[PDB]
Parts: sequence; structure tokens; C-alpha cells
Amino acid sequence: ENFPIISLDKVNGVERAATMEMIKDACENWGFFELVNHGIPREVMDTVEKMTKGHYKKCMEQRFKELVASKALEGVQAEVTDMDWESTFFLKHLPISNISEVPDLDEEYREVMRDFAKRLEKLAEELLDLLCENLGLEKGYLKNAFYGSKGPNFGTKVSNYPPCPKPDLIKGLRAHTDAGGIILLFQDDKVSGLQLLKDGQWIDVPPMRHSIVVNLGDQLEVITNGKYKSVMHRVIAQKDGARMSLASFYNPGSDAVIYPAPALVQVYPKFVFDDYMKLYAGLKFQAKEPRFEAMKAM
Amino acid sequence: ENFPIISLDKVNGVERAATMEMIKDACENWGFFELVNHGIPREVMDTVEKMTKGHYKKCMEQRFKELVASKALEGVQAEVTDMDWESTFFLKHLPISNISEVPDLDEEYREVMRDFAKRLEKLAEELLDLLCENLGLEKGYLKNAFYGSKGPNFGTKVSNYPPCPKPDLIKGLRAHTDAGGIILLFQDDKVSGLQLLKDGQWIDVPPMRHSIVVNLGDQLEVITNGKYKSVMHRVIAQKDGARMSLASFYNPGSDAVIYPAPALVQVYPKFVFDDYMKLYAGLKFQAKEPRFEAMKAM
Amino acid sequence: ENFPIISLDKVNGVERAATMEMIKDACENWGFFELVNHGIPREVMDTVEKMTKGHYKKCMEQRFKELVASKALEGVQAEVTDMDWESTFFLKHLPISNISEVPDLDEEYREVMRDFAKRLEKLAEELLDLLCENLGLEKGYLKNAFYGSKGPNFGTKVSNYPPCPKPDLIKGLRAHTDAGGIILLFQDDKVSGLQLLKDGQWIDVPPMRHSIVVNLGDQLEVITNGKYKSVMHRVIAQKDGARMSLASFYNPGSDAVIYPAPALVQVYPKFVFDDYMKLYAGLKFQAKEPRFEAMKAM
Amino acid sequence: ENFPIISLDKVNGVERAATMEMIKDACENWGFFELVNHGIPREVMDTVEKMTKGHYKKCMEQRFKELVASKALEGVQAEVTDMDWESTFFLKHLPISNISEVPDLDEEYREVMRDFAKRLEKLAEELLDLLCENLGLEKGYLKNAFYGSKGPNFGTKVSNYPPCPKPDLIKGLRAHTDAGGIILLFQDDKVSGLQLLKDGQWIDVPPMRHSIVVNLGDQLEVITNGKYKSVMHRVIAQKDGARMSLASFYNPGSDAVIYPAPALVQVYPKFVFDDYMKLYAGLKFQAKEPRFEAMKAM
Ligand SMILES: [Fe+2]
Ligand SMILES: [Fe+2]
Ligand SMILES: [Fe+2]
Ligand SMILES: [Fe+2]
Repeated sequence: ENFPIISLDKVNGVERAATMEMIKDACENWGFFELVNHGIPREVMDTVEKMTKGHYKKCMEQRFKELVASKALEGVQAEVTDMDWESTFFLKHLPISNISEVPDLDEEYREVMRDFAKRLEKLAEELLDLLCENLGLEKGYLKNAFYGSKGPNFGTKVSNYPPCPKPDLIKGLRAHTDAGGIILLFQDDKVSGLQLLKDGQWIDVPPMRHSIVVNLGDQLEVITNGKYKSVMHRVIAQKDGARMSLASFYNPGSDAVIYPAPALVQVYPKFVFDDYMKLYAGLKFQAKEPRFEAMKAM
Repeated sequence: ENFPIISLDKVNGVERAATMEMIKDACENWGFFELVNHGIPREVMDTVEKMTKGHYKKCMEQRFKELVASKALEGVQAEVTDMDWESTFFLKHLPISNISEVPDLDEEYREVMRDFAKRLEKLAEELLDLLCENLGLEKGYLKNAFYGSKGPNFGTKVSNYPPCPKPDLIKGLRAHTDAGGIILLFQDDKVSGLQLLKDGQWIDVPPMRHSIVVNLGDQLEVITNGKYKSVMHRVIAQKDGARMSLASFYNPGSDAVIYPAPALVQVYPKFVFDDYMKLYAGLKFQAKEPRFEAMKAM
Repeated sequence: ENFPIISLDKVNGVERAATMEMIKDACENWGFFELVNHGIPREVMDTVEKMTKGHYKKCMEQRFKELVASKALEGVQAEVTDMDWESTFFLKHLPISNISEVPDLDEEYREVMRDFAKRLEKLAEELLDLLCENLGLEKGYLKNAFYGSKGPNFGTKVSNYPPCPKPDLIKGLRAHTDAGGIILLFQDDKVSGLQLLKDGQWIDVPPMRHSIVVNLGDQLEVITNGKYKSVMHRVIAQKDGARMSLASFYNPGSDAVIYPAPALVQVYPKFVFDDYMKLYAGLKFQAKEPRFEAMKAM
Repeated sequence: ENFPIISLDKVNGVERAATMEMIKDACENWGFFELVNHGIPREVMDTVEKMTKGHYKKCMEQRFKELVASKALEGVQAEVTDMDWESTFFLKHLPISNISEVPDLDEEYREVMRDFAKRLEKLAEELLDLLCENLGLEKGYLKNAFYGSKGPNFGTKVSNYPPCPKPDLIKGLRAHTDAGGIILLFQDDKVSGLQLLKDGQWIDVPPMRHSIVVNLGDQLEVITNGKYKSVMHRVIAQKDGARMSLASFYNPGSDAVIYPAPALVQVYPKFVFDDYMKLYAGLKFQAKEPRFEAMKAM
């Protein structure tokens, strides 16, 4: 009944069996769990926060100079209330790290993001193995399924944003389930603003400090033949706090072939991960014959 | 073997049967035909041209003032070669004409577009009836199928554009078939730059003056159970000329139910026109369960 | 020492002289004053609020559908935290009201904005007359100076926005003085977030309900030969509240000739209002000879 | 009377004096000259062309995939005539080369741009010395004036563009003089489309192959106390050809102090180059007191 909050270090000790049973239960009945004692140092997370926030502040300062100047163009005084406070960019890590070639980051920043990205990779694969165990599969199974030819895709979206101006503005807002593998979310403050649908109703992720919030995608549901369902959610920015998010995605390689583990077995489909995303981006129906085939299906 | 060029007025005379046989043949074996003597006055088309071109010239003059000024911002001299010469906007006509409320047109312009849009509607419905006849269907059949509840959607895209900088830039460019009903294309100059794929190869639409180029969409293929195929094409702007296009679309109403005429009967599907477009815009797979169903299909 | 809060209705009564003396004092020593009892009904302001907020909510709902869909394009899940919550548009009123032809407002909205704009015009001209009186000028003087040929320019910027994500983000943010005539600001809630520089330090506009905040521009400083200085300010969106602003500007007509009243007399310049703005938009130096003349000046 | 076309290699020979006299005459009476035999190999220019064109073609292919996909979003078929064929980016070279960190260039491309940028720098400084000589100044004088503290700013704008859709669209288009030092323009084909105003009328730059077109900016006019005037021009893309431009700018360092050479001496002003550009970008009047000072000047 309570949202799973899990002290990962307990898997090294006498409490392991009960921690694995929480992980199992979250996987089966929540789709989500919040990790503490997960092995990424407080100091590293605090540095990632500070520096991301430093870069945000800079791009905001620059962005106001530019608003003032374009607005002057149209014979218009730009106010600070005209600001767009949302800023988001990505960083690839696997198979090829583009961290070196993304515009406008300090070197000291890129190296911090590098290290942090290696740490979370390592954490992800550990999590996948513990899922394997609970699941009766072999160590490495999911990392292997996710491998494809060149490897799993892994990146981190880095967001900075203001609070929602009022909750009823979210009233009518569609949620989703994530299409990929396993997602690890790192935020600032105490309140995420992250919510999951459970039995028709919205449950808040409980505020923690130095936590990582883990959730399973569509792909893990297929490989488990539905045993672990990817779950609907949303994330709304609270006046309370959490103005920054790092959402890192450990997804199957583009060419990877996804399908329910034979041991774990209606039957979920088999398919190449990239075709799941091409369905997703709307690039599987820009021809006529596909389209006619789909309307015959409905 | 020759692209169909059809003098529509001949349907009023002793030559009708041979003109209907061209229309039939184009419908079956070209998907396209070029109309002359189609009953829209030379004077009306020439006014539509002039005025569209007048409005283009204005939005270009304005657009250079703004480029000069934003470029100055970044300590940069804007050249005329920095110009974006492409300009396109739409006009609705049916079920509700938004021609009155589109920004930045002269009144004298809106009224010309109104009249012109009534004329082409009338021409479209005539064309659909002549298709009915060739097809063995009743007068009004297609207009009726297209009606839905509120009526057929009808609008005109108005484009102005420079020439392609070089043909091999189009080399690797995907074509398409139109998703809607029947399309009537009005251009300037002599060379369209419009091409259709016929038996694997690119055929140019032959240059004519005061012509209208007609082509059938995906919807007419379904209602004819494949007898009239919608055909692949593209349109590339020629150094030769044709720098302006008015493409008017007479499509089924959103809620209209499309399906192969029982008389005209594998079997094509039945479906609501709006679901064909939602497939098209990529809004039918932004949930997980649809997506899993589609991968099981492949 | 206290920010001027002025009950306008008191100019109809035994307290007039003391209210005029507040207006005089604010004009001379604050540049700003907050009006209550100003003669625009509570019901009208409350309707303007509600309806603006209704339109905001709609454009936000629509804006999230579009973010979800474009983000899907790039194989990316749009979150609600990716939202851009800032929305701003204008409405002209004088010399020609474009309220009828601005995209996407209910009719019931346009009529409310019309009425409201007539009311504030009337309030502005009253304020200018009371300035005349305090100043020793004739009734109508400033309205007349502002008239030019076709009339004074009058419009309203309508803004909706989230809170600033954190105050130190404003830390390093340039303020300004308004370039025009007289500005009347209508907000929601209680806290504006509006601040004025007075003797080197930031003073908050005091929270009021159904207030209008008035401030004088650069133009009124010139006509008063510096007696009424236009004052520096800024406006920052508070977590506390005030998520909406209507800032209406009563400025001199484009062709109006601005210059210190002979009675009110270094000497401020004389000039056409439009040249002050062209200086402002950076369109007075896009040629070489101007530029050389300015560097010789410095 | 004829546009100056100058074989630079002749400065190494018996013809030097007559070539220097052409350079002198162009500097005094044309502001522009076209260089051939200028010492940048045919092979290097041809490689720069090919590779720029290869990169253009790629960004165009990518840009059409994205248009098709966003247009589908709005239930709209993207045509090739909807294309925006204009593409432009910059490359810094001095004081710090950002060529390594600009997005989406082949390595083999960056190295070609590096070399090419060193070659043109070397050519620029040579040209400045020959100007010194004609002028009676010492070798290095202008390079030294341009040096400031960190060095001269040097970069190259790289443009690719379609033809102007029709000449009367340029009819009403403002020209300019360049604000910087000395500009070297490298194009493809034969016809630039570049024109200079000379005695009130438009003169075309004569078509040449493997030419470089040189022109003097506002800064060189000041240092020569008007002896060498920077001249008005424009560049329009011809159906004839020249679809690519590399415009490289050798300007004074930001902090450089520009002023008429004492030997060369109304008197032109003295000033820091960056203040000339800040005048230019419209950032010298975003405060009130500047503005009042300027209106008193007029
Ligand atoms: Fe998500
Ligand atoms: Fe088409
Ligand atoms: Fe202001
Ligand atoms: Fe130029």
C-alpha cells in the first residue's frame, strides 16, 4: 500500500531477501521505486546539481539580453515576466558519448557528466541483474537482450523549469508510459512533482533527498510477458520545489530484437526496438499501403 | 501513352463520349489529368495570380526589414541571399470559411479568394459526378459519401517559392500519394515542375496556360475498391517558372464514413475519414496498447 | 516615505486637495502610484480576469498537445515540465482597434476587452488632466500634445506567466524606464512582483485588490522639462501570486511632436515621438554617416 | 570606367607599379576589386566548394525529412516547394578558432576550412600592406591598428541559397556598406549577383572563376580619413548561378581603437571598434539619458 522506498545497500547484507522482495513487489505492482543508499556519492550528486544550475543561470542571463534586444526591435519593452524559464538539453553516453561536442558547457562540467553517466550505467545494470534474479533469469540476460549489435542506447535529458502556474492547468493533461527500457531520475530539492497512476488514481512519489527514482518502460513489460507492467505517470513542477531534472534512459540498442523471454512464458510480440520507436515517432504510415492495412485491422 | 490533357467544355457537345473516355482512362491509368476549358474565366485566374503575387511581394519586403534588423542584433549584415523566399498559408472554405479572419489580406483579396473558391467547389463536384458516371454510380454519390454530417472539408494552400537550387538536391527525396479526396492545382507560368510516377518512372506534367491539374487521393481509391488508384508524385520548383501554387483540397468531412461502394465490388477497408488522418498525423499510437497490437501485426 | 496608494474617488470630495497633493508628490518623487476607487467596476475587472485566464488555459492545453506531438517526432517523451507557460499578446485600441481581428478570442471576450479599453482610456485622460492641474497647465494639454494627427497610440499587452524559478536568477537583470506616455497596469491576485528603484534601492509595489498601477514614461518627463521623472522598474513573477498582467499604454501619436511645455521652463529636447522609438528599436544607425556622427559625439 | 580586375601575382614582377595603381584606384574610386592570381590554389578552392556543397546537400536532405514529419503533424502534405533552401553558418578563426566545435561537419571538412582560413588571413594582411604602401604608411600599420589587445576578429560566413524568385522582388531593397575592416568573398560558379552603387547606379561585379572579391569597410574609411570610402552594395542570387558564398571578415579586434592615421590628415572620429558595433546592434540606447542626448543632437 505504501510507495516503495528502497535502501539499495541492504542487498549487501542480512536484509537482502526483504529488499529483493520490495524490488519484486514494486516491479509487479507499482512499476516504480525510489532508491536511497544506491551508491552514487552525495558529493557527486551535489556537484551535478550546482553545476547544472550554474549553467542554467548563465543561459537564462543570456536569454534575457536577447529578449530585451528582439523585443526592442518591435518597439516593445521586454519584462522579466516575458521570460521563458524552461531549458532542456540531452547528452548521449552509449554507444557513443556526444558529451564532448554539445555546445556551451564548461570542461569541468563535461567531466562531471561523464563520471556521473558511468556511475548510473553501472547502477542500471545492477538493477537489471537484480530484476533478472527476481525473475528467474540468468545474470546479464537483460543487458544482453538490450545489447543489439553496437550496444544499448543510454542518455540523460537535463531539464530546468519554473513551477506550474496553477494545478487546474494540468487538469486535462494526458499521461504516458515510457517506451524504453529502465529510467533513473535524479532531481533537486525534496518534492518531485512526479505522480503515478495506480488503480485509477494519482499517487505522489514521496519526497527524499539524494534519491534516484526508477521506473520500467514498455520494453521491460514485453520481455517479462507482462509480468512487470510499465506504468503511467506525469511530472508537474511544484511551487514547493524540484526545479531541475536529470532523466537518464537505458534503452535497448536500435537494432536489438525485443521479445518475451521463452522461460517467462497472451504472448507479447517480438520486434526490433527501432520499429517500436518508428511507430512512436509517426514514421510507419507516411505511405498508403501501411495505412490501408491499419484501417482494415480496426 | 500521352499524359491526359482534357478540354472539359467538350462534355457539352458531340465529343463528350471521347472526353469521358479520356477522363476514365486518366482515372484508371494515370491518377492525374490536366484540365483546360474548365469554365473558370482567364480573367479570374489572372486576378488571383496578380493579387497573390502582390501579397507575396509585400510579405517579402516586410520579411527583409525584419531580417536586417534581427541580424544587426547579432552584429551581422543581412544580405538578400539570406532571404527565405518560401511563403505559404491556408484558407478554409467548407464547412466554415475562415477567409475573413486570416491575417494580412486586402479585402479586395478575400473576395477574390471567395468567389474563386466557390467556382472550384462547383468544378470539383462536377468532376466527381462525371467520375460517378464513368463508374456506373448515381449522380451525387461521391459528394454524398464525402458529406459526413457538417459537410466536406475544402481548402486551398497558397504557396510562393524560389527555384530549387539544383536538381540533384531532389535526387533522394521521397514522394507521396495524397490522403484526401480530389485535388485541383492552380499554378502560374507554363512549367509546373510537378511529376508523377508511372510504371516506375517520372513523367512531367505538360506545361499549359490557365490549366487546372486534377488528381485523385487515397479516399477515392478506397471508394472505387482500387479501380482508381491514387498515384505518387512530387513538385519541384523550376528555374523555368511556376513560382506560385494554389492547391485546393476537396476531402471527405471529418466524421464521414469511407468504404468501397457496394456496386463497385481484396475488399478495401471501411473507416471514418478522421481516423485515417489520425493515423497519418501520428496520433494513433501515443499509447502502449495500440503499439503492442501493431508489432504483433508485423 | 510610503509608496503612494491613492483613492481616486476622493477627488470628487472634501478631500480632493490632499489627494491631488499625493498625486503631485508621486509624480515628482516616485514616478508611480497605485490607484484604488478609480471607477472601473470590480465586476468588470473580475470578468476581464476570468476570461483572460480561460483563454490562457485553452492556449496551454493546445500547446501541450503540440509539444507532445513534436517531441514524439524526435523519439522523445514530452513532460509537463517541458512546458512553456509564458503567453503574451497585444490588442490595439487607438487610433484603430484591431481587437476584432486578433486570432482565437471568443466574441464575448473581444467585447469585454473593448469596453475595458474604453474605460481605461477615459481613466488615462482624466489622470492626464489632473496632472495638468497640478502642473499649472490647461485642461487637455497633454491629451492634445499626445494627439499628433490621427491620435494617441493606445494598446494593452496581455501576459500570463509562471513564477520565477528562483530570485537570484533575477540578481543580474537590467531594469528600465518606459519610453512612452502613461502606463496603467492591471494584475490579478494580491502581490504584483513589480519593483521600482528609489534612491538606489528596490521598493515593492504594495499588494492591493482591484488596483491599477500607474507610472509615467520618458515622454511625460520631456514635456515637464524633468519635473516628473520616469522611473526605473522591473516586474518579477512571484510564487506568492500575480500570474497575469494587462499593461495598457497611452502613448503620443507616432507623428506627434514632443517638447517641454514653454510654461514649464537644461531644456529637454524637441522631436517627433516616432524618431524616439526608432532610436529605440535600433533603426537610426543602419547607415554609416549617422554612425560616424555618433562616434564623434562620444 | 571598368570594374577593377586585378592579377595579384603581377606585384612580383615588372608590372607591379601598374597593378599597385589599379589597387590604389579601386580603393579610391570603387571600394571594391576582384582578385585573380591571388595565390590560393585552384585545388583548394575547388575542395572548399565540393565539401561545402556536400554538407549543404546533407543538411537539405535532413531538413526535408523533418518538414515532412512536422507537416504530417498538422494533417498536411509537405511538398518540395515548401522547402527552405537557405542555409548559413559561421566559423571563427581569430583570435580563437571555433572551427573544431561547430556542429555537424566532417573532420575532413574542418581541416580544409582551417587551412583555407589561414591562407585568406595571409592574403588579407598582404592586401593591407599593399594598401599601406599606396597610402604612404608603414608596413604593418593597419594590421597593427586592427590588433587591439588579443588580435583582429576574423571569420567566414558560409551561405547556400536558391535564386531570387524574380528581380522586381529586390526592387525596393535597402543596401549597405560593411561595418568592418576588409572583406574577401569567395563564391562558386561564374555570376556573383553582387552589385555596387557607383555614382548613383548599380554595377555588376564581373563574372570570373576562382576569383576573390575584396571590399573595404567603414573602419578603413575612418583610418584613411575618408580617402578610401566604404561603398554600398548588395548581393542577389541569380538564376544564372552562384548558389554558394564564403564571406570572410578581417575586422579590428573588439577593444581596438580606430581613428584617422595622423599622417593621412573634416577629421573622422576616434573610438573603440566595439562601441561602433554596439551602436550598430542597437545596444547604445536601451537607456533614457543616451536617448535624450541623441534627440537634442537632431
Ligand atoms: Fe515519463
Ligand atoms: Fe501532393
Ligand atoms: Fe516597464
Ligand atoms: Fe555586405
